[PDB]
Amino acid sequence: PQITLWQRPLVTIKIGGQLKEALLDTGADDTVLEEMSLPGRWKPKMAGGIGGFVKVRQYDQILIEICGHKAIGTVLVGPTPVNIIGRNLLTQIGCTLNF
Amino acid sequence: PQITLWQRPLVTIKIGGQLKEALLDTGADDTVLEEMSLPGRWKPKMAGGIGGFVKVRQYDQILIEICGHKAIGTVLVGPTPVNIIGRNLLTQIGCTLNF
Ligand SMILES: Cc1cccc(C)c1OCC(=O)N[C@@H](Cc1ccccc1)[C@@H](O)C[C@H](Cc1ccccc1)NC(=O)[C@H](C(C)C)N1CCCNC1=O
Repeated sequence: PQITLWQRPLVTIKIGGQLKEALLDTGADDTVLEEMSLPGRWKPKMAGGIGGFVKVRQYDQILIEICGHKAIGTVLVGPTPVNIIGRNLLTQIGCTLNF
Repeated sequence: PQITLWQRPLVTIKIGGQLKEALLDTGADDTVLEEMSLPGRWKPKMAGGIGGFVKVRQYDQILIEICGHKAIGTVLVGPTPVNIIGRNLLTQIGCTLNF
């Protein structure tokens, strides 16, 4: 789909059996999700945004379906105000910017 | 241009007679620039990211040229680690996401 930017580019994802809304985010290197129930092992990590740092859990090779396109990769889980799909996954669904 | 997302989507901007590099950022409502010399009047404001909140200065109707496309709008100025072009300007240069 082509997505214009008059509203937040929010898409429906399926991750770990659950349905969520997430922001397609070209200004995010990584993918950050709200506190959620994920299976597997992790490594403590800190994500750094505007205004400072959040402690996150890092899960590798997690399956996600973003607007019906499958991607496998790293997902961060922690106290983000909004679910963020970052460029690590955007590249996998063939996502481009166009102007 | 079409921009893939294997690297940060950094473009050259001209703002207030100066040249800078900024991130085309679909996950940003607003445009935030590092501390810089801007002319005019302002209003104190707080921008809120992943780590909490930064105090910024809000300037209205500021001309920016982003990859050679002029846009006029609100620019926020403050202690961001990266220059961010938000959807408020991205819509003016006809920027879309495509997958
Ligand atoms: C950079 C990065 C590296 C690794 C992993 C991750 C998730 C990374 O990205 C984290 C990040 O905050 N990226 C920002 C841009 C970024 C990259 C590098 C350094 C600093 C920032 C931006 O794209 C997303 C983030 C989302 C958000 C946060 C809080 C509330 C609402 C939305 N959006 C915002 O902060 C914007 C700002 C820029 C005007 N924002 C805040 C006011 C409300 N609305 C809004 O749109």
